[PDB]
Amino acid sequence: IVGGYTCGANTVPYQVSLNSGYHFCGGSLINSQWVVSAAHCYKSGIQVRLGEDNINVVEGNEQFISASKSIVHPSYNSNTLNNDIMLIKLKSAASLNSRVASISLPTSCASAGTQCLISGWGNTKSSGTSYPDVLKCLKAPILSDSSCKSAYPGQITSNMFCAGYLEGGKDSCQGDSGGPVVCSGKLQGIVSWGSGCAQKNKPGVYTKVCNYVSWIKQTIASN
Ligand SMILES: NC(=[NH2+])c1ccc2[nH]c(-c3cccc(-c4ccccc4)c3[O-])nc2c1
Ligand SMILES: [Ca+2]
Ligand SMILES: [Cl-]
Repeated sequence: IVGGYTCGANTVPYQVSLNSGYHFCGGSLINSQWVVSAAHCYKSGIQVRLGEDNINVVEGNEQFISASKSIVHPSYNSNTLNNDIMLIKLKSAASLNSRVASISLPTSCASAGTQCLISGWGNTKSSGTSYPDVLKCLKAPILSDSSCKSAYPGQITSNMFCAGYLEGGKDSCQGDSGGPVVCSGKLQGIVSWGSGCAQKNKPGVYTKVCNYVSWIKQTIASN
């Protein structure tokens, strides 16, 4: 997260770190046995780490669970990143409490101007690599579809939206992929891609979750 602030320990209780010996992507807990992340974060040997703040120190509240299976959207396109969403089933259910909690799926899509919270352990420099130990947060608005399409001509599908600042300075960055974009307490986006980090006129692009709720529900109901 570039230009964000320190969230504060466990203030984003649905945030998870996908780990394979190091943190490589974020995710969101949507119930006690399932996480939602980005399809391009897929790999084997994923350990989901819940209740984290400093990902390099065990401070208490952490729950480390292995993924039993990861379901990449069947229509995921790695060249366009269209349908960049993945569901992860946990080996055992997580113990939910005030520090580990799930976030709700939306009933409707959000409107441009809606302010959302983006969090993660990704890079905090636009020009360079600085990875934080604790969770960072950024409040950012969803942009209109015209500004998004005008920024990334030919690359935005109906399953994506832009959120961010066109002046630059604040944005999600590498290490944040797969994590949550929460607006009014509902998960509206998943960190997906962008051109650099916090560059002027190149906002971040997110996966539009409101378009996959029946898919998430039917898939979870059959697995
Ligand atoms: N500017 C942005 N809003 C942004 C957001 C998420 C990103 N994630 C990445 C990213 C960059 C290099 C590699 C990966 C990657 C590739 C495979 C697996 C996991 C991460 C990224 O997610 N760049 C990103 C840029
Ligand atoms: Ca920790
Ligand atoms: Cl277009």
